[PDB]
Amino acid sequence: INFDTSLPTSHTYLGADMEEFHGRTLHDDDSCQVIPVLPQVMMILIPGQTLPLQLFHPQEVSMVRNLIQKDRTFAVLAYSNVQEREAQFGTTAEIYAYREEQDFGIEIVKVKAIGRQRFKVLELRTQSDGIQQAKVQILPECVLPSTMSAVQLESLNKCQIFPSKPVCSYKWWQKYQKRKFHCANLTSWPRWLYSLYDAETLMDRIKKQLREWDENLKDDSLPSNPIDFSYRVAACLPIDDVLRIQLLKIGSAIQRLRCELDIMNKCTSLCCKQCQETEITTKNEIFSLSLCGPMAAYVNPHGYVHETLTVYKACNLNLIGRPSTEHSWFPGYAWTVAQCKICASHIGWKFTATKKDMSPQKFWGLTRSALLPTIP
Amino acid sequence: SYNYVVTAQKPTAVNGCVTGHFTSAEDLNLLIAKNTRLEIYVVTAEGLRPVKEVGMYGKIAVMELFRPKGESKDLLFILTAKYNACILEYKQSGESIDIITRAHGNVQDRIGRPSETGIIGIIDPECRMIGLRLYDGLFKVIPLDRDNKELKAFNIRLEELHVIDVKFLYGCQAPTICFVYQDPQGRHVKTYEVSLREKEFNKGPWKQENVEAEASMVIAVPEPFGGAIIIGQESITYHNGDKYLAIAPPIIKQSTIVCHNRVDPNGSRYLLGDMEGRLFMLLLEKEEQMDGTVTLKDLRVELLGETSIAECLTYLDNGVVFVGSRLGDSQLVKLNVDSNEQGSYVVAMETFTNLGPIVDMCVVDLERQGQGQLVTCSGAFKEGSLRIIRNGKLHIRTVPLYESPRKICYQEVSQCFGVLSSRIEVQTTALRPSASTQALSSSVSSSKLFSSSTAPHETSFGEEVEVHNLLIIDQHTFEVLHAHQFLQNEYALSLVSCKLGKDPNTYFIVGTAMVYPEEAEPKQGRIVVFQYSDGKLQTVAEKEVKGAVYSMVEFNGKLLASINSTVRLYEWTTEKELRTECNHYNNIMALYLKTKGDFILVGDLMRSVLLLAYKPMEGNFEEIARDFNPNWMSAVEILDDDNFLGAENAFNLFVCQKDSAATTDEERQHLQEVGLFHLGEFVNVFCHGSLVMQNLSTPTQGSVLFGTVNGMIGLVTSLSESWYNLLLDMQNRLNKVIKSVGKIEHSFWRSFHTERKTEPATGFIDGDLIESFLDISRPKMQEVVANLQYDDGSGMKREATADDLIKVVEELTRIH
Amino acid sequence: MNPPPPETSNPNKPKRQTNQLQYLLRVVLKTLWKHQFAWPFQQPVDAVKLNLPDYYKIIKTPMDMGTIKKRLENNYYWNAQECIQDFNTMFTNCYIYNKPGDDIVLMAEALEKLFLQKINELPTEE
Ligand SMILES: Cc1sc2c(c1C)C(c1ccc(Cl)cc1)=N[C@@H](CC(=O)NCCCCCCCCC(=O)N[C@@H](C)C(=O)N[C@H]1CC(=O)NC1=O)c1nnc(C)n1-2
Ligand SMILES: [Zn+2]
Repeated sequence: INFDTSLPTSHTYLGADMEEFHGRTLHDDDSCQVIPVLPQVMMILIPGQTLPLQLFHPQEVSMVRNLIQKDRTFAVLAYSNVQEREAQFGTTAEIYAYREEQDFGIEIVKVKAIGRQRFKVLELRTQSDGIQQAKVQILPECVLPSTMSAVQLESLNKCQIFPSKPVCSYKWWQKYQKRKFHCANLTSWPRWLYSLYDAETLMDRIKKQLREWDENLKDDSLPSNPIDFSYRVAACLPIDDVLRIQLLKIGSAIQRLRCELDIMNKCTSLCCKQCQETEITTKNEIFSLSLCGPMAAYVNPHGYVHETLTVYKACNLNLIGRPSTEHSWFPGYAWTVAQCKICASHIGWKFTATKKDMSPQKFWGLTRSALLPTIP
Repeated sequence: SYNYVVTAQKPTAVNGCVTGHFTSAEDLNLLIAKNTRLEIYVVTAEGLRPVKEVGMYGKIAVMELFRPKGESKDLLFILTAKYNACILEYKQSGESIDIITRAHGNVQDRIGRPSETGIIGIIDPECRMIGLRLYDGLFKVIPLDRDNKELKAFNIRLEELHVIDVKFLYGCQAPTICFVYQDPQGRHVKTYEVSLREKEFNKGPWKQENVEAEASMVIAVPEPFGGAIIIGQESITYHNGDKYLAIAPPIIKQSTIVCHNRVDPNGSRYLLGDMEGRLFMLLLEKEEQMDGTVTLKDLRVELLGETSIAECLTYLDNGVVFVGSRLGDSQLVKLNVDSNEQGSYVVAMETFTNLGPIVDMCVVDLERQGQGQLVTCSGAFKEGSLRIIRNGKLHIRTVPLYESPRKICYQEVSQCFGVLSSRIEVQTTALRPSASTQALSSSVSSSKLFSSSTAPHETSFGEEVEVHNLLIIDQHTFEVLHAHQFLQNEYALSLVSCKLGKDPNTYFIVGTAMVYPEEAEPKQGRIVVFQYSDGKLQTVAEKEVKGAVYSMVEFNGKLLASINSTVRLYEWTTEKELRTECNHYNNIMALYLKTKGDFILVGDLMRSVLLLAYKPMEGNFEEIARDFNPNWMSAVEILDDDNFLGAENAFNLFVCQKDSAATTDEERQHLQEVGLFHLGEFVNVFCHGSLVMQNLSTPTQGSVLFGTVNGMIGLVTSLSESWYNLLLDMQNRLNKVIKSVGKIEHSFWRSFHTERKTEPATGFIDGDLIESFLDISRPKMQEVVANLQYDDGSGMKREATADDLIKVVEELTRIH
Repeated sequence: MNPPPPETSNPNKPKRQTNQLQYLLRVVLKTLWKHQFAWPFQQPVDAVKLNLPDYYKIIKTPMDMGTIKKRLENNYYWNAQECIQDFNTMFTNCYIYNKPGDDIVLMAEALEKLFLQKINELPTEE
């Protein structure tokens, strides 16, 4: 069948009953705010992305339980400059789903949170017992008006709006370019130059590569905003840790859009990070079983966050146990552990179907921090 | 850094025109708006008679005439591009002409996204309110009584967010509008009713329809007929109550009607103008149905003739029509009852010069004397030309080209000019005799490096293709001596004239990009070297490049060319070749390259200024500093070794700086902004030079010139700190004395404005306001100069006298 | 390589039935067997197929709940104490061989908490 892809976005392995939140808090741009830091979380969070949590420690439990009273936002430092708990930037995460558990005398808190705003770290103080605060300044977002708004002819304003986009396509975009950038003869640069800095034309060029991975992609499943599109594209690119802080340092979507277009025509073969020479997959086998793209952050029974990438095929692995259907990330499949057949490192899992006629009958899921995106 | 900005040639493009009884109840007037300049005429049998000319602190966006009940003559309502509104009245006392303001105020919402179809402003035919469409999903209404002297308005919500055009309607008891909007269904025409007491839209007098998909223009027919006329792209329709009349004129299928005017007061006739400079007449046929009723019965259109590419129109009297234009020259034409031999009903009477849009220029000296001459590339399409501005009141000369000139440069040795041009051809067949075609010698490039392996092979029917050219124009007769046609699908973005290595020859060097309709980025390019000798042109050598050559500079006997992100530096060898020397890979595309000494300035269209340096012994490039700030930037220039000047979005100017004595290396790699200014226009090219006599300059250190889209030409020169302080004091003192029209504040006009921030101007001194120091009366000068100190010691010349300052300003004016 | 498995059915070992051995079989063993983390602890580590040739140089006394199950059904144990020590042996092997925070160590720890909760109510010998 089809495997409703809204399933993995809900994180039903954590549970079903959770308190939910609606009220919102956004701080002003370029103001200084003091926000607590959640320890032991080692990951780069982008605005709009989802991060699931499972907490056990008494300091991590008493903090999140006083976030719930005040504004529900903590701070996620990238931590990935290199290491050593020193970062220059990070993202605020706001809590929206909250569940409080109990075990053999131990308090467990389950939380779902979403990334909100980027900031730059100013001061980092370890206060009281194990909770690091952070002075922070909110980085602004820049919305650039279109290039031809400055030189538009007043008598040509009426003909700006075009008829609705048709559901062939080669003709419409040429007609789109000729009319929108008509007032390019009043300047020194040709028509095709202003299309290289056009928000629409840059979002459309990236689309013509995302739908090639898995071919049930629809427009309404993908943002029409330049900002939300760029942030959501940044969160599914199988790129190194270095490039992520590079995309988070850009304050304009257009440069983020242009940068993503260059990171997409270079990375082909993903290899074992420890061996650096053994091939696991390529970019031909990537596909999206979730509404959030081919890559999302999941959580462990013990609290170990993994960002998993789904692929059709993988090679150079061997199988350890037997399929285990409990606490599966993709409902309807059982996972058996996969390890690099030459260094026995933990690469990922293999998912097999439960119902004997499902969308695929098998696929592999690979953790981000175990693969080296190399160059063939 | 300190600078001084003044304008040499006032803007020449026309963006609006109205007619009516403004100066007095009897005489007919013609009011013209040229960006920030307003001109008032009086129409006579012979022609136009200028009566008044005023400057406004802003770009005029809406200009209308109206007469409330109880007034002798019309009043003028104006709205600038910073949303500043006013009501102005003409007053004539003795021989003095001054425009009186009677109500003003800023109408801007604190939060809101400006619309996509621009600012729209309309007035009720009974003069009861004003309707403005600034932001999407709102409508602004201003009561129009005598008390509203601050222009207090309110907003009324709309359920349609894509209003294209809106007009008030004639012959309705309550104010009625009629607008075309677009929803996912399509384009529909609706109507509303505006209540002053309720401040909300009521139900429309007649019912909504399904108009043509490309409807764009709404015309409100006067009282006898009533209703509205909708003009689209394929049909013209009339709407009133239940009556519906539509025609499909086949002669208007070629171009798009974009402007109109009413000839007869009763709406019998209408003028129409398209993109490509054609004039139409739209007639309305009346019927009487025995019941004292006048009803429209049919519509027809006629082809009057051909004029310039028109932005505005206005019928004055007796067949005299003013054609306001932006891409060419404005005209006064006459309409004939009988067509001429060619069939035109249009006979040109006058012509008004217009230098915009200036896309390139160069400063040269054609007499070897002191005074220099400026040669620009003006106009577009069939209006393209060359303008040779000479200081002489400027004395402009025109050389028609019937093409689009792009680049210009001068070879002193060959006594010729180099021009990059482009003519539009339909699939090929030319549309008109261009300057490139009517050339003595011709040469078509032979394609050996281009096998055209990458091509769509989708040559359609009647599609438009651009053909580029290099034109050799003599410097005495200005005739075209040669024409070189570039290959198919080939652009031409850069041009330089120089000599390299140890050759005594002087060459022409051109960089091209082989664009294709499919790939969004070019992957091939060419660099070609031309030598024009004894009336013949030749291709000495060419070097194919992987990418697009965006810029070219001569770097101390070497060719510094930008190829996408690379800043590759070339060499000229004995065997007449180009050999690579250095590279510098970047994260940006280098569109703008400026050179001074050994430093190289690199920029992209998003205002990412970069600074490099050449290391001779190592033979490599190293970065010195960088400043990145996302915005739209037009052009850059190098002022000194440390300062860099550029023009950014929303018609602004900015200057950076470099600090060489910085304490650490963090601030030795950063550029500090030191100047911000709202110029008011769109700069497109910068050049070093001057038009005045060379020399024989205390407030002058370099004389950089620039040219704009509206055809305005300005001058910026560096300055000393003492004089900058002096001029800042002068401006602050003069603003209190000068009474601006519309009561606009000068600080608001010059404040650096964008969609995000608005900071006051710093580092720039406006020479236009200072030059006005001489027009004012002597008591005004005394008031401005009173309590001021200006000298070198001796009590600062005691109380600084007015005579010292008037001499100072005269010396300042001497630079242009 | 994997060693031969622990022996089953040794006639020389004495035995009897007691309520504690019955409780250890019918309640405890089935309870642990029915756990999400039980599955790795149900048969000898098969070091050939799992390619772990160093396991049995360190681990000289393999043990698992499958083996214990056969012992109980075949009445191998003499008393409850022997079995409590065997279960603790299973836990100790896991903590000795693996490293703190490893998944398998958390799984063993989870099992041991419930084991201790259950052993707290071992019935008095009848
Ligand atoms: C037949 C026997 S005997 C036996 C073993 C087997 C298979 C095991 C064995 C190991 C682990 C587990 Cl677990 C079970 C059994 N190992 C050998 C020794 C050995 O080779 N060690 C190297 C292990 C390298 C890979 C570890 C990957 C862990 C991450 C993970 O896979 N973690 C899970 C929880 C996860 O994250 N799951 C996701 C997927 C999802 O959908 N949702 C989720 O939460 C061993 N040592 N002692 C015994 C007994 N054995
Ligand atoms: Zn490996």
